Amino acid sequence: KVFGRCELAAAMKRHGLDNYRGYSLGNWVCAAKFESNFNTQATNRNTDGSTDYGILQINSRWWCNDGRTPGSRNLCNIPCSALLSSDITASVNCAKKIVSDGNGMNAWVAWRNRCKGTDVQAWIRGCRL
Ligand SMILES: [Cl-]
Ligand SMILES: [Cl-]
Ligand code: NA
Ligand code: NA
Ligand code: NA
Ligand SMILES: [Ru+3]
Ligand SMILES: [Ru+3]
Ligand SMILES: [Ru+3]
Repeated sequence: KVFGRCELAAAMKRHGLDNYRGYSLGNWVCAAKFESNFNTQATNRNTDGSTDYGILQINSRWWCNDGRTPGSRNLCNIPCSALLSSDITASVNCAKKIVSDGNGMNAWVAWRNRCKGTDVQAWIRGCRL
């Protein structure tokens, strides 16, 4: 599923991401825009052999099991395919664990390079929240 901008903002708010670990809703929408273009089915292989999955490009090196990332962890206790569903629950719940691990949203390279320090509130402008 490719979400609309305001549709995803609303879904993320329902699932408790607005101000989660202090990160306003616009940060999460911005991160999803640049990680996946709001496409739940996005997958991208990393140089180390791991793969990033879903709207927030969650990495199999640490967070989910894809059966093909030797020596990796599965800290969200989910198959990586669960991060590709039209229902964003699994991605949101795993993202909550990631953002709580110490480095905040810096875990997401696209957030660090394209959202951090910007007027992220623009990503939710006009949306009925
Ligand atoms: Cl559409
Ligand atoms: Cl957009
Ligand atoms: Na919320
Ligand atoms: Na893994
Ligand atoms: Na509100
Ligand atoms: Ru469309
Ligand atoms: Ru729309
Ligand atoms: Ru758009």
